[PDB]
Amino acid sequence: EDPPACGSIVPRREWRALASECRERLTRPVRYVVVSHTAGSHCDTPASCAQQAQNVQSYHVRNLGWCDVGYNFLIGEDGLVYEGRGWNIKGAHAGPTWNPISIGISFMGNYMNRVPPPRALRAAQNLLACGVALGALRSNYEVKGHRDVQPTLSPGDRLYEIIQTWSHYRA
Amino acid sequence: EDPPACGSIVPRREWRALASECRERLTRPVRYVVVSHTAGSHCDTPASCAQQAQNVQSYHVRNLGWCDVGYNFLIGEDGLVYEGRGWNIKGAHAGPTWNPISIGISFMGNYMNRVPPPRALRAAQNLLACGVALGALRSNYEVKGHRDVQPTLSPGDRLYEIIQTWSHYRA
Amino acid sequence: EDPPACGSIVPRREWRALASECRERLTRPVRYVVVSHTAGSHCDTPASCAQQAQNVQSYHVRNLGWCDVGYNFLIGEDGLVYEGRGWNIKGAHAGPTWNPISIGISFMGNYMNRVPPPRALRAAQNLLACGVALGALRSNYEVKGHRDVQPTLSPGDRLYEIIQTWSHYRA
Amino acid sequence: EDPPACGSIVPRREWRALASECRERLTRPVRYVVVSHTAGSHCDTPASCAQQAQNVQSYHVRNLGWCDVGYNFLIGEDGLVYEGRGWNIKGAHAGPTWNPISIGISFMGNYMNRVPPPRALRAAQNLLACGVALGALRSNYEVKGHRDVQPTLSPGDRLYEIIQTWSHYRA
Ligand SMILES: CCCCCCCCCCC[C@@H](O)CC(=O)N[C@H]1[C@@H](OP(=O)(O)O)O[C@H](CO)[C@@H](O)[C@@H]1OC(=O)C[C@H](O)CCCCCCCCCCC
Ligand SMILES: CCCCCCCCCCCCCCCCCC(=O)O
Repeated sequence: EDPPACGSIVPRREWRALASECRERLTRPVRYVVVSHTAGSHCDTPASCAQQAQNVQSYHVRNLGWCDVGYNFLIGEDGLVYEGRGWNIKGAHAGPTWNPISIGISFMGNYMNRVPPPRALRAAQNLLACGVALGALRSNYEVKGHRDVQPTLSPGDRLYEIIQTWSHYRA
Repeated sequence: EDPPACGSIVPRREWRALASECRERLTRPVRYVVVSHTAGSHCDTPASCAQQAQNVQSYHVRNLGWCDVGYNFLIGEDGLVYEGRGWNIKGAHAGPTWNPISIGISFMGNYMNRVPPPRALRAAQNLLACGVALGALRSNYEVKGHRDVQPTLSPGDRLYEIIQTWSHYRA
Repeated sequence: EDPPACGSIVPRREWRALASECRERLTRPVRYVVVSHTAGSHCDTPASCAQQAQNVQSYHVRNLGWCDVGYNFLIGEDGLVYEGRGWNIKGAHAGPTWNPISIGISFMGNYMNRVPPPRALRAAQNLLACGVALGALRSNYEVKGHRDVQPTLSPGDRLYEIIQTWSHYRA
Repeated sequence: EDPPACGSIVPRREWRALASECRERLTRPVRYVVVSHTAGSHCDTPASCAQQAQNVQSYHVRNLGWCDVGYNFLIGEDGLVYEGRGWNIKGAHAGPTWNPISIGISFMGNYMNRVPPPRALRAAQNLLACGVALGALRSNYEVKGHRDVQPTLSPGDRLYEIIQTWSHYRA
């Protein structure tokens, strides 16, 4: 017994998460969400999306020396939310101006020339309220595309377009 | 001016469903939630879970003459909640004493010999979070096993064995 | 058992109860009878007692969100009995240990410093005979005060006192 | 280690409690607190209140076969808090729906006509604050009175009135 919710977020264990070593808390109620893409391989079943999830925490951790997988949360084309660092700690996903005062969610794959399936987007907007319900995120929050806060092609052109049409999106 | 949610549900159009013809509604808010299985094939891709969702609906409609898939909400082994008749329409899931006063949710496949995947209980349990949040269910909704209200083994031995734990189970 | 029997209860429809939404059944014959009080106002007329019956249900179903008023029967001081959940359905009046195995009759008044009138008693003793006559209660049924199975002053010092003299009373 | 944090509760041994036999746990952090009153005599000295604590346990354990005194904590009008089942152990003060998910504090007395003193009221707040600094209560915990969740006059008009003015109060 540790989680009885929330937007049916996969807890660290089901995807084989090596224990975070991160120790900088984020300051709930955060004001920003940054959307990004892993520019990684994509996955469409919960068995490709767990393996691919534990693939990026390991690059971040085996190779980059990081305390934990960079993104606050992760999202696959299979269509569920993967717990990363969470609401509480600070992520490493948008450089030093934003990392502290935002939450980062990353879609799992490259989105320059493909978009993700609706469930993927549905899984995200959900984490959204179930995270405002928690008070991690302000009622009135601003959403930003990775490339809006850092010079990168993240989250891909096709995934970018979509998030521009989100009500909480704000350049 | 207070509620804003709730859930990640594969909508009818998304599983390529046939249109309902059903017109009887339930008085909101519903107090019971009866659980069940399909005793059909199971699926672990979203892809073949939109298929099973469909076959289940097909049987129910084309063979039993029904006005829809009989269940308010279904569940796939891809760890997703599949919409059927939804929160407002009456189901054909548990006979004429219980159908009019409850919401019936049914897992897909046959569950005498497989306890179902863990995400699923999260997905389903989270779906009940919605009903409440929407005022589809009573905050104090009561969860019944199918076997509790019909003379049945269903939702499957393994699985039943599970639901007895929930925080809202009276029998 | 061919020609019976009893009948002194005022039916729901007659005191204009709201629809009971309960579905949990007692196994009959029922061994134990639990005597409680409403801890509110007494009534002395069918009219008053029809309302008083009304309020209690309102408190149980309106406020507390229940399926029906708790008791199986309520005794008014106007000398008549009020069909609560009756003989075949689980009361909610003495906790999960006793509700499956008892009917709960509860006097509608406050009996800490008042004796309920002889008619109310007559009514109550008379109601039990009825239950026996029907196989609703075991012929050797055990009566118990509310305070005896639960922490409360129900059914009152002056009343508790009386039912401790009842032929069917048990420590 | 070394931060604070909480106490000023009279422990079990001190008020000479019978050794508890209760197995069943609670899951922290608990969200709900239900305010009850013992509906008995009040005590205003460490001497008598320790007396009370025991009478009440006796009632529940020697007279009802309960594994432990029903409450998690009691408050005396001596201004002290009496350790009951505590933060970690499911108590028996409000039915099988509130018991597993809440914390039942009982004021030792009867506040239908009487009001509690300042130091009783302060002890209780302090005790909830305590619960929070320890992660036994949820920082945004809800307080409910005993007549909000079960049919009863507990915890006394004048005191019900007061707890409704509490910041954590929720009808
Ligand atoms: C450990 C014993 C406590 C001792 C206290 C003494 C006071 C007793 C007064 C009358 C007794 C009555 O409470 C006993 C009872 O029958 N309780 C619950 C239950 O018994 P079952 O035998 O298991 O069917 O049957 C009911 C099911 O029909 C069940 O629900 C009842 O009590 C509950 O705990 C349920 C809650 O009270 C339901 C209301 C809360 C749900 C949310 C709405 C409230 C508003 C708050 C916002 C969320
Ligand atoms: C209101 C019912 C109480 C818990 C049932 C909610 C079902 C799980 C869905 C979670 C979304 C809303 C948050 C619920 C709180 C439980 C989880 C938590 O607080 O960490």
